Amino acid sequence: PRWQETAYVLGNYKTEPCKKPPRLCRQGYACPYYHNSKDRRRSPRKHKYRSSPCPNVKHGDEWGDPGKCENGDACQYCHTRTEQQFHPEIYKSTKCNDMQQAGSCPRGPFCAFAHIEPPPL
RNA sequence: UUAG
Ligand SMILES: [Zn+2]
Ligand SMILES: [Zn+2]
Ligand SMILES: [Zn+2]
Repeated sequence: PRWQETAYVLGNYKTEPCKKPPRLCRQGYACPYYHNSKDRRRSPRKHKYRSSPCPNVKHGDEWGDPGKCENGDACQYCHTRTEQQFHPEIYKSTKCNDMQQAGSCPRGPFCAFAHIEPPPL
């Protein structure tokens, strides 16, 4: 429901699974629900984990299967890129480059980077 | 250790 506000994105983005499994979903940032394990995000309200990647999952530059961390959902490290990008300490912390260049961002309300200060009224 |  409240996807248009950043506070809700923070609390809920890819916390839950997409109703529709067909390929109609662009299967990425455009859908606020998760489609696989590598897309999944533990809600930071239920699970307290650090911004840093779990090295049992992230080997170098590749995010791998989050299973194969023997810690499971109790791991105090991020298990997916989504978990990191939308971490309370990471989210909107850095200027969105696409917005700074073009004046528009394709990821829109699901960009994990900062856009421009909105006016209040 | 943010660039999907
Ligand atoms: Zn979906
Ligand atoms: Zn782990
Ligand atoms: Zn953006």
